[PDB]
Amino acid sequence: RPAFCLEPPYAGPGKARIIRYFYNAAAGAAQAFVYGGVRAKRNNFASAADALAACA
Repeated sequence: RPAFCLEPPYAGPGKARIIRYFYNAAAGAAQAFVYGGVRAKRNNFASAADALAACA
């Protein structure tokens, strides 16, 4: 899988409260986190399905 799939989730400095998904390779699972709306990193998906498609 791509290296970015190993990133922990990055909320960023923003104050928005948007649910996004990251791939947790240790658990083999797409997991929800709260994203602040700015400065997204690569392991940041709109849905669990998208995270799994990219990283599973």
